[PDB]
Amino acid sequence: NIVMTQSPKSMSMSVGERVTLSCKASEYVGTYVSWYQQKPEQSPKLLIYGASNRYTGVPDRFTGSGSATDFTLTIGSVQAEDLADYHCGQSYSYPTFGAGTKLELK
Amino acid sequence: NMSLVKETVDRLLKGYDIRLRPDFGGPPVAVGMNIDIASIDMVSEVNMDYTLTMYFQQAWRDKRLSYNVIPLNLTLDNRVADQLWVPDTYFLNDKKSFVHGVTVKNRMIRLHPDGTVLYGLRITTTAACMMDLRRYPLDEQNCTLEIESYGYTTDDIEFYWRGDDNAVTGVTKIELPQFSIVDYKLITKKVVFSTGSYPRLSLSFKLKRNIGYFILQTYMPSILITILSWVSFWINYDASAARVALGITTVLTMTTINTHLRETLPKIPYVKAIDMYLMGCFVFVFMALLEYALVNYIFFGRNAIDRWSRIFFPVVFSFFNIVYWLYYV
Amino acid sequence: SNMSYVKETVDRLLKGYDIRLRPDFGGPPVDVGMRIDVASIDMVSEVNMDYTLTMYFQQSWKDKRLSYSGIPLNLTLDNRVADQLWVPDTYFLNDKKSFVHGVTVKNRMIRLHPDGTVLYGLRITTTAACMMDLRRYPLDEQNCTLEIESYGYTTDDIEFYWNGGEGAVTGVNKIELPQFSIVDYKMVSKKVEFTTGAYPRLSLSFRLKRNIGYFILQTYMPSTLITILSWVSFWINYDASAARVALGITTVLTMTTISTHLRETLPKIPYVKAIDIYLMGCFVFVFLALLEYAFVNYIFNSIDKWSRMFFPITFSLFNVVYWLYYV
Amino acid sequence: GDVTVILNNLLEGYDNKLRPDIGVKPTLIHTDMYVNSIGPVNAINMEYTIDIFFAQTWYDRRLKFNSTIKVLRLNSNMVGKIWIPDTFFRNSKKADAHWITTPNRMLRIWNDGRVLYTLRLTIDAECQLQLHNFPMDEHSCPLEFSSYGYPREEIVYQWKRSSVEVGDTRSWRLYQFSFVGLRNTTEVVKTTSGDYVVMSVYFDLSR
Amino acid sequence: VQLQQSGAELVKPGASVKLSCTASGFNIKDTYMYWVKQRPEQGLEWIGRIDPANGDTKYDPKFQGKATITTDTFSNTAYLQLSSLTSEDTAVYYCARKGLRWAMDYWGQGTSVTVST
Amino acid sequence: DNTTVFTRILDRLLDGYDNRLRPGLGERVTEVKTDIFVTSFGPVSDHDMEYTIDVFFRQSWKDERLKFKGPMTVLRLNNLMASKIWTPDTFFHNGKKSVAHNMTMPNKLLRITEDGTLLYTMRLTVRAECPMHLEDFPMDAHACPLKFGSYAYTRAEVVYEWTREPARSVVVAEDGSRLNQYDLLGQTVDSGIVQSSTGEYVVMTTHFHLKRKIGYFVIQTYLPCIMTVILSQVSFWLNRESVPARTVFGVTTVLTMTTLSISARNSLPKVAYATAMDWFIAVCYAFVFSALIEFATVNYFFNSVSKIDRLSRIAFPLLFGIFNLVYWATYLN
Amino acid sequence: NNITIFTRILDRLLDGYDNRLRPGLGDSITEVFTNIYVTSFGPVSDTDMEYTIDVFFRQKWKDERLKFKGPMNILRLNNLMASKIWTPDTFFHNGKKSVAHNMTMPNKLLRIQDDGTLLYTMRLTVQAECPMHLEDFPMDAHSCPLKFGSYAYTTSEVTYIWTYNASDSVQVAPDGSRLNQYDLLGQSIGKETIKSSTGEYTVMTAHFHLKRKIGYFVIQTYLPCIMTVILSQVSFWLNRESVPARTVFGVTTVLTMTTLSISARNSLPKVAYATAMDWFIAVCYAFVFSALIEFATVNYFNSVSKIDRMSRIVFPVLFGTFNLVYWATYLN
Ligand SMILES: CCCCCCCC/C=C\CCCCCCCC(=O)O[C@@H](COC(=O)CCCCCCCCCCCCCCC)COP(=O)([O-])OCC[N+](C)(C)C
Ligand SMILES: CCCCCCCC(=O)OC[C@H](COP(=O)(O)O[C@@H]1[C@H](O)[C@H](O)[C@@H](OP(=O)(O)O)[C@H](OP(=O)(O)O)[C@H]1O)OC(=O)CCCCCCC
Ligand SMILES: CCCCCCCC(=O)OC[C@H](COP(=O)(O)O[C@@H]1[C@H](O)[C@H](O)[C@@H](OP(=O)(O)O)[C@H](OP(=O)(O)O)[C@H]1O)OC(=O)CCCCCCC
Ligand SMILES: *[C@@H]1O[C@H](CO)[C@@H](O[C@@H]2O[C@H](CO)[C@@H](O[C@@H]3O[C@H](CO)[C@@H](O)[C@H](O)[C@@H]3O)[C@H](O)[C@H]2NC(C)=O)[C@H](O)[C@H]1NC(C)=O
Ligand SMILES: *[C@@H]1O[C@H](CO)[C@@H](O[C@@H]2O[C@H](CO)[C@@H](O[C@@H]3O[C@H](CO)[C@@H](O)[C@H](O)[C@@H]3O)[C@H](O)[C@H]2NC(C)=O)[C@H](O)[C@H]1NC(C)=O
Ligand SMILES: *[C@@H]1O[C@H](CO)[C@@H](O[C@@H]2O[C@H](CO)[C@@H](O[C@@H]3O[C@H](CO)[C@@H](O)[C@H](O)[C@@H]3O)[C@H](O)[C@H]2NC(C)=O)[C@H](O)[C@H]1NC(C)=O
Ligand SMILES: *[C@@H]1O[C@H](CO)[C@@H](O[C@@H]2O[C@H](CO)[C@@H](O)[C@H](O)[C@H]2NC(C)=O)[C@H](O)[C@H]1NC(C)=O
Repeated sequence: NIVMTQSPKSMSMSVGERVTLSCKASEYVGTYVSWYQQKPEQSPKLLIYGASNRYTGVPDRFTGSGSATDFTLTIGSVQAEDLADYHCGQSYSYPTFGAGTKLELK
Repeated sequence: NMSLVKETVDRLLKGYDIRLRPDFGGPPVAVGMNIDIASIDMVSEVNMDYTLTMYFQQAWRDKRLSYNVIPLNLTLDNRVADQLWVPDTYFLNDKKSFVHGVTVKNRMIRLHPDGTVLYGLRITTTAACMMDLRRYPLDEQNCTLEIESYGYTTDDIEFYWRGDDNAVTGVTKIELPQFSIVDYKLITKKVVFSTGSYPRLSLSFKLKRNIGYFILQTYMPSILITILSWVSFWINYDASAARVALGITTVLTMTTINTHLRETLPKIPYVKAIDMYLMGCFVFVFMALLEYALVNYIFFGRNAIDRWSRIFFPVVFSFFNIVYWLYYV
Repeated sequence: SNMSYVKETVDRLLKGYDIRLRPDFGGPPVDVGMRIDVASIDMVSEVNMDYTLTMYFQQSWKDKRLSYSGIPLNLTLDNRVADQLWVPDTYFLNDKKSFVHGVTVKNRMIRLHPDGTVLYGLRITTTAACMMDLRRYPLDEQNCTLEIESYGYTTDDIEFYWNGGEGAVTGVNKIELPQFSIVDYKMVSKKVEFTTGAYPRLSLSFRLKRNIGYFILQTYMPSTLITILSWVSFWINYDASAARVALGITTVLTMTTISTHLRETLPKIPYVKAIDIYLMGCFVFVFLALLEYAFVNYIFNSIDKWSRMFFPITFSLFNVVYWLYYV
Repeated sequence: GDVTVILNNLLEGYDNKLRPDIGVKPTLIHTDMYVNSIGPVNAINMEYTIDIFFAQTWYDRRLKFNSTIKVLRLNSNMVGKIWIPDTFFRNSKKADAHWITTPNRMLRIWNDGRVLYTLRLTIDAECQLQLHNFPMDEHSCPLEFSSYGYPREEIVYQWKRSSVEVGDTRSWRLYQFSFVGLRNTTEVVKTTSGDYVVMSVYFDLSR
Repeated sequence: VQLQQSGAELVKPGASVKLSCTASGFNIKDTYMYWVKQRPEQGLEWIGRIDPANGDTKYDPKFQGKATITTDTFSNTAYLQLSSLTSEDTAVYYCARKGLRWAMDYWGQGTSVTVST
Repeated sequence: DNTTVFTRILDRLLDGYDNRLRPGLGERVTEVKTDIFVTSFGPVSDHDMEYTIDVFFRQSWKDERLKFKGPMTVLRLNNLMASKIWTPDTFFHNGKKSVAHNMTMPNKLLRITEDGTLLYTMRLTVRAECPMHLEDFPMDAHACPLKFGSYAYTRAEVVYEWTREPARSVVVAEDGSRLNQYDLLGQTVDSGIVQSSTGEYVVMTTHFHLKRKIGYFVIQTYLPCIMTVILSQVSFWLNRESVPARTVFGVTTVLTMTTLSISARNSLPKVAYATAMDWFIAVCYAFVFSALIEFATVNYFFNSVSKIDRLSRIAFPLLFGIFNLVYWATYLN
Repeated sequence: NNITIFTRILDRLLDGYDNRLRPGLGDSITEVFTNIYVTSFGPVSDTDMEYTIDVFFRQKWKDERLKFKGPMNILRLNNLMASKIWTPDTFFHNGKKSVAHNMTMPNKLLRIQDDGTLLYTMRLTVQAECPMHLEDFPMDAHSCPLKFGSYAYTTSEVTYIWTYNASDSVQVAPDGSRLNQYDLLGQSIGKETIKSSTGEYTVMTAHFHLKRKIGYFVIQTYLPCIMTVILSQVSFWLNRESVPARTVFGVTTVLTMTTLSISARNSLPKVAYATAMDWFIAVCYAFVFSALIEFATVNYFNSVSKIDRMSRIVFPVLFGTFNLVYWATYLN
């Protein structure tokens, strides 16, 4: 089995600065690491399929970094429409997920 | 007569669909294999393969090629096999194989009147055969050959040996210079891959290597450079240059035996049975050189060891050969 | 446009061209002018007795069917039309295995002149068999031939001639040989007669003088110096028994060792070569040098001192009867 | 359906035996190369192994279509139906295009008629290795490719801004040698069958 | 394109429940079907997967013997089957499909189960 | 009259079919699902930096022009049908000389599921290239790659994917383990985008983690070099007056050491850097050379025993043990 | 009108020709007349027990369908007609890897005559199996055969008959000899009927008598063997005070005898019996090992040794009588 650790549990920053998400795997997952957001009381959507490959429709401020073990999700400017917690999944094996990472705005 | 044969073959080949197997929507077709071992060329331990020359012969029954006018077995040309359905038999452990062409491509088609197609080929293969050599060269290899259908599953084709144990002939006349065929077996089995289940016939030989050829170049020098190491016990202790040059040469010679004999073998990690003999005889040669160093460390520093220790060398070395030639043989 | 006139011209020529029949089948034989632009003569081995040659084989014959009048150009078609047109059965008799290249397409050329001259050019890398009587090795001089002839047509149906008299063969000067030095080439016509008839053969020969220089720094100089190394034994005092005989027994074993170095650099030839005459002639001097010390010990100063100067005079005679004989 | 009748209109009336502009002007061919890896340079045979992506670019007015489709990116099945220049490597000992699983050839035709043909080749080319100053050698290995049957008046060759782009240079098989420099030339050789245009690629190697 | 699931239900502990995921705009035979457990204020939890071409099924080791999936190509719907459900499994179930790089691009609206009195 | 029904179906598919065009040429991107069944991982030639692998290269895509209605669903067709239809031009990026086996028929099959799903497997032996870094010879480990992708179709036309999960999309058979020197540990796959002058292509890469087994080189290079040191260090136990005897030890050990120095690098490539085995040889060369200059020291200097021989009898066996304890500790971990 | 008369004839001939059917299939026997012109006899690979031969394989049969009337009695057609007409499926029974040369054009021949006689001459390079019996090495005389017959057609369909008078059918070229180890003595041909699994097949054969030349082996093996025995015999003529020196005689001459025993059985098959050279090696070891054994007896026992004085006479004549026996028993 594969476990994904998302750090930190939560954070709180204002509108329009740099945020760096983290997701580290137990063993080698190559590129198949997915990023999902969860707006409260709606359905999850997909941000980045694979590592560092943007999905169609989401803005260009979302970007990712890929490696053998550690994967970072970066937004250049935090906006007012990003009130969701972000989940880091994997797909090199049978899929598993991290605990998610909430955020809040002032 | 010839025009009747001409109107028969053309009738058979008009409307013939090569892309459809016989009884495509019915029972699997029964294909019988007849292998005539012409020769086995090079059982090579370096590349872990053997070269096999055979007369492969398939035999199925096609109801479309059913002529019941001429009571003669209609042996056609070898250029008709690209217009008829043939099974897609491949060899799994095949490395490099070819069908001989001189003066034409060597293949056979013989249409029996009921519909039996005698499709036969002269195929020379190089079947990869991993050869475990833990007991080299007093070993017993087991080289196989897997006849297996590729594209047709169990519910589309089936394989069997035609003639039971008489399906493979001519293996008894095969005499390799180095090996000797002890037994051969014919196994019918079904293997399952992720795309389905496929029939498989395996022809497998048992090859027992020759001890005598090996002994002529690797054992008679091995039992005998140790004898030159035993000459040093008869030489007096004060003759230092005589015993040292005798003791160094028997050390360095057996080192050269191990080096030039092991590139013609693959770089296997375990100890083959001839390497246990060459390292065991190296210890006896090394202990003879250390026997003089014990003798010299006493006279100059601090004749009984030269008699007693000499007695022991043959006394044990012959016991070492008793252990060796009754365990590995 | 003009392209459709060129297209309808070639389609007129190929309409009814019978490849099975030679041009002017019922009349005089067709004459094929063949030239050879040699690009590189590759390695010439002796353990397999062959030489590898790549060249630009070119042929020329007049065909009266392929005669166009509308276009004044020397039309050059693609190499796929040569399979549609007639080609003579030119082959090489001494060929062991040859192949034409295939990158990026099949390396061949066919050109149609307005009168009907078919310029058929091929890039062939042959490996022709070259028998070598190396009785004079390594100071020998071979003659590697290349015999070019037809197969299915006799002298009544085909005639082979060189297009340029002593000039058709080119690039012969532009050839690299890591061992030989090419000195002469010779174009030769002939008419051989087998059982099936009489066939025309063009023979191309290459004389290859072998360079002494590789062998003179690898065999002769070690063999001469080991004779000098065995002659230090003559100047040792007779009391040093083990010191002197070790100088003699190491030289005669290494002279035996230098045998199979050359046994390796040579095939299983049954006669004695010139180098083997020299190598056995140096072995007997070393062997009698160790026998000289054995004669000294069997007597027990003047015996050794005679052979300290008699031996250079004898060995210099061996250089006279060998190194001046073959040169 | 639209692409099928476009290709069925281009190939009808096409003569692969004739180069474009058979009597008008020489066909300008722009070549382009991408060296994947240079193999071991064998000194005993004076050869070096090279693996390239040999690409050619020319103009054929018969392969001209007016449609909304800009590029027709086709497979290797359309190579044998159109005219292909007879580029051969005149200093190559032995070489073969790769075939697995489907022969490694590319054919892209733009509306204008530009034909981009790219194939993967493994070429054993003859390189003269000076044995002097061994083993501190330095060589200039060439690679001369030219047309075979078409002379200077019928085919004129050319390169591109990036004539020869090398790869990573670390996954190469140059063990004792290190790649130093490249220079791309062009020349007109004169043989007995006319004048041909030779393009040479020189590789500078150090031991 | 559009993934549809049935509405929420109220069940007793120890009973059995049926939950469906209807797919529209695309057939099921060419893409996998993924089901995932979403607890409240917690992360996701994949429970099983379906290869509808051959009916292949592989579950999470935690949920072995807990859930079962049948799939009907004609009805274009995949079915849950929770046999032994307890009071602890009070969460929302989400539907998914295999994306371009084995991601889950398209998701259902989610059905919340409620095991209470 | 009972098999002409299936004759009508096969001619119905190929009627109007154009095999020069990929399916969905103007609509979508052709996903090629691929999985590799390795029947026998062949030998690794560490002189050519290459390896041989026998695979069952499966591919799968969807063509909407091959839909049919008939009695049976799966059409397990013959081999010659596959050349009449569109197939992707998958090639290996680091292949050197790969062979499709043709005995007796070509070793390809083609299954056409009735919805339009195709399965196209082939048996290939592939002589791919494995770049090696032999700085820890022979205790090294390698990641031999195998990269494949389309040739003429960019990432906007043909994309690749694995059929099953990427953990279990490359399966190695248990019986096929033709490595005799290396030891296969596991397989890891990945996928990315490469950049070229023509465009962007989708590449599929499967690495092969190999680890060399030391046991051949123990009884070939390591043990004879160790026993040469013991053969060279027995010279300290002789007397000072055995000048021809001890110089046999001092010459024949260092003459046989440089033969193993030459003969241990013959199978190796001509790499510029020094391998980890060569460091063991050079120290073993230094131990047998310092023994020779030890005898040359005592020969320069009623003859009592020497303090040099009484110290080198203890020091030289001890100092070789310190080196051997630290060499096997730092290169086996 | 000019050349099209021959076009009309050839188009008439293949109009209804079925190349899949042998001539006289259900009627009679297809007689095949066969010649072999050996242009060059290639080298014999003694390691692999095989040899190479270059032939001009001529086959002649009669086809009733290929009858024509025209202005030419014979027709020297090219090689493209060969695939369109029936040719017998002649293969070589003992071949290993053999090709037909196709540079620049196929090396084939067709001469269709007016009565229906055909001719089919091909240039081949046949690597054939030679069953070998090297027990008498190296005075071996192997009769390497070359057996060819039909593949699919039995004796009730296709029979073979030599064209010329027996041996006359096999015609060796005068200068065609690449035998660097052998020399061609003669060729003996015959005609058997081998009953295979699918019926009886008429098998043509041609045996090539070959004799080996020991001259090469002598220089490499036999002459260095005798000289190092004589080199060990030098030790008997020295004083016994020189123990160390006489040690170098017994050790190094045995060591190169070991080296010669390794080197002589190289590029030879690994047969499990012992060759006559291997018997000569073992006797030559017995004379060089007994010198080292006798030196241990002298050093165990100054004065000139009477054992060493008897060794200067007994040892040279014991090897001398063995060389008279071994070169008269085998060397016949
Ligand atoms: C040519 C003639 C030679 C004659 C020699 C005669 C004498 C000796 C004769 C016989 C005795 C020895 C026989 C050895 C047989 C092979 C053993 C072997 O390979 O073991 C292991 C090597 O694993 C290692 O880790 C290697 C360790 C080497 C240590 C060497 C000794 C150093 C210390 C002492 C030296 C200094 C002492 C003095 C200091 C002053 C097996 O591991 P593997 O197989 O590589 O890998 C496992 C594979 N598997 C996972 C599939 C399981
Ligand atoms: C690899 C070693 C390299 C060493 C290089 C350096 C070698 C170096 O410096 O040698 C000089 C000396 C030689 O001593 P060694 O015992 O070999 O020689 C004795 C010494 O010369 C005495 O002085 C002599 O007695 P005397 O007074 O004449 O009556 C005696 O004669 P005898 O009693 O036989 O009649 C000689 O045998 O050694 C040291 O001092 C120890 C150095 C230890 C150095 C470390 C040694 C491990
Ligand atoms: C293959 C070897 C087989 C060996 C078999 C066993 C051979 C064997 O045992 O020989 C013993 C003897 C040795 O004779 P050799 O001359 O070598 O030894 C002398 C002998 O020991 C005298 O007795 C000594 O005199 P003494 O008593 O001190 O006064 C004399 O001393 P000195 O005078 O120097 O002071 C010694 O030199 O030889 C024979 O009798 C003839 C051998 C003929 C051998 C013919 C060939 C086989
Ligand atoms: C691999 O195996 C396949 C199948 O065994 C070989 O394909 C066969 O190739 C021959 C020669 O191209 C085909 O025959 C052709 O027939 C036409 C007439 O229909 C004729 O005009 C051609 O000249 C040629 O004779 C044959 O149909 C084809 N298929 C079969 C079923 O035999 C292929 O050549 C083999 N290749 C290798 C590299 O082994
Ligand atoms: C050489 O090795 C092969 C494979 O390792 C050996 O084949 C194995 O032989 C045994 C006994 O003949 C087979 O067992 C039998 O299998 C049949 C299958 O239907 C079964 O009906 C019998 O009851 C029995 O279990 C075994 O299957 C077979 N291996 C394989 C691959 O199936 C072979 O015997 C060895 N020796 C020789 C001389 O070839
Ligand atoms: C290399 O070997 C070939 C073949 O032995 C040599 O060719 C031979 O050359 C001589 C002339 O030096 C030819 O003799 C001449 O024949 C013509 C008729 O063809 C005649 O008119 C002349 O008066 C003269 O007799 C000889 O036939 C020819 N042999 C063959 C079989 O071609 C060649 O000279 C040798 N080396 C050189 C210098 O290239
Ligand atoms: C075609 O060949 C087969 C196989 O030889 C013939 O069937 C056998 O014929 C022999 C006599 O030639 C009989 O002894 C066997 O009993 C037959 N086997 C059977 C029928 O099972 C067959 O008769 C041949 N057809 C002909 C000659 O027209």
